[PDB]
Amino acid sequence: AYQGFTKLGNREPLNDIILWEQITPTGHSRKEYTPQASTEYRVGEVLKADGTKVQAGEEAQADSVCIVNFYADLQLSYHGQLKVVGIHRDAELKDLLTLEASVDAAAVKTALAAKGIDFVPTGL
Amino acid sequence: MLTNSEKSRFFLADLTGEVQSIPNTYGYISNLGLFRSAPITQTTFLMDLTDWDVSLLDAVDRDSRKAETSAPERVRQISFPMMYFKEVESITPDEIQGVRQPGTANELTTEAVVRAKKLMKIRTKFDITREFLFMQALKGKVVDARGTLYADLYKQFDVEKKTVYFDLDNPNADIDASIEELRMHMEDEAKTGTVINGEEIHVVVDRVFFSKLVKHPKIRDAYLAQQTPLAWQQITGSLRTGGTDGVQAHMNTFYYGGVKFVQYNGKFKDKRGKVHTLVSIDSVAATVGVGHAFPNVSMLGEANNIFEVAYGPCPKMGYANTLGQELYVFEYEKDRDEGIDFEAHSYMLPYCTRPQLLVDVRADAK
Amino acid sequence: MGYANTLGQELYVFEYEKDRDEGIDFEAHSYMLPYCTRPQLLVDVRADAK
Repeated sequence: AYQGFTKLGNREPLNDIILWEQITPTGHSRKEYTPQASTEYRVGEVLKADGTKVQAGEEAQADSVCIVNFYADLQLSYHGQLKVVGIHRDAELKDLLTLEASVDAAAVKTALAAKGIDFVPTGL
Repeated sequence: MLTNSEKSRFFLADLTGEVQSIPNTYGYISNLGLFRSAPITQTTFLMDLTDWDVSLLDAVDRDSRKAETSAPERVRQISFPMMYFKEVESITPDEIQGVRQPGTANELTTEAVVRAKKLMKIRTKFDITREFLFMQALKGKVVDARGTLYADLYKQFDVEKKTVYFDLDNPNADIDASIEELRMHMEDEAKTGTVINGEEIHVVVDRVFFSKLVKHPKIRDAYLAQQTPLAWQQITGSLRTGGTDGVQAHMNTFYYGGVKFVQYNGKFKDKRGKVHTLVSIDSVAATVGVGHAFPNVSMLGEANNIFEVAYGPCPKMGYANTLGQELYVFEYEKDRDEGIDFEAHSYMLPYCTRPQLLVDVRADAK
Repeated sequence: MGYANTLGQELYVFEYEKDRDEGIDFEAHSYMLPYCTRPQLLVDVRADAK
């Protein structure tokens, strides 16, 4: 290696944060978003109503939590689906949120809790 | 056999032969057998790393019916390059036209003798390079004698390095404390998932460190006050009871606290002219004692070998995807019977899979 | 190479190919020196006065 080491990257997070959700013939707690251009999505990310991620100063606009890893350059998810899917209604999720820079986690959690989403405190 | 006299061509004197001086070679590590041979058919290789951890559990109220959960594991991947070595040599008729053999009177040199000598020199050079590379790998960073950096294990695997200070200069300093620190580090930082005995380790040190350790008052008095063969042998016997390196028939050895200390004098010269001591530590004055510690093979068994060597294929035709060999030697004939030219090739990289188990030892204190 | 310390010869001749069968090459070698061990017996003769 030029620097003495090479790193091929870590495995993307797997969709296992869901501990409980409302089962229904059609997904009652799941919603579909049109993927925004040139945006990379990963499990545990917070999205606004329009499908864009939540940045600092707008935590009150948090709408849903992403569930599928989406590759922008392919315009296709890792499961071959055309759309992004996120949780937007009552459910229990592992406390493994991924947030942008300078985003206050507490505000996001309070905003989401109003929709019935609770976070189980994960161990180590 | 008779030759011309010193100051007259008409008188003869008797020649009694030759005496040869051969440079020293050491090759100590190469004989321990620590490094296994792992030939491969490619110019690179990969590895997978898996990690997980656990923590204590917090009490919750019975009626609330709340609970806890554990985070998932982390998987990662890495890669390695490899080092290539090559050298050339040739034989021409001018080397055998009228050139007397050193040990005789009127016998001429022949192609066979030059061939054998040059091949032996090539093999010696490659052995020296292999020993140097093994020692560099054991230090934790693989760098060519030219100074190029090829592998940095402490960065390839995200981990740091530990140094242990003995403070042998202080008359009141305790050594058992440092030995226990080393043992606990080796026992705790493995994270192999099984029971580990840290008593199984090699400790190779230099001359100054060995002398300071042996002559410390606390060790000397303690071993002097005991009536047992080990005490007698070390205090007033000969400490040279170890194995053989490439030069001397026994290596200085010392026993204390269940640890075995060995003195290694190996050193080589770069073609730039400088001297590369094998046991030294980078950027530390040679006046300070220095050593290196690493686990034994039995500390984990062959099922979990830690040291390996990889061998790649030769660039020439007919070896596109072969398994690879330690050394290749080829010969070709020059144009219109002008001479012979040789070539020797090598392609290897030694590495370690758990670099955090390599600990450096120092005689000073900080 | 094959003649480094062999006895001399009146005339050496060698043949070599030119690769890819485009022709053949020839060479001739000789390493000679004539001499006389009684030079005092060699005399010049001239048809002119002193």
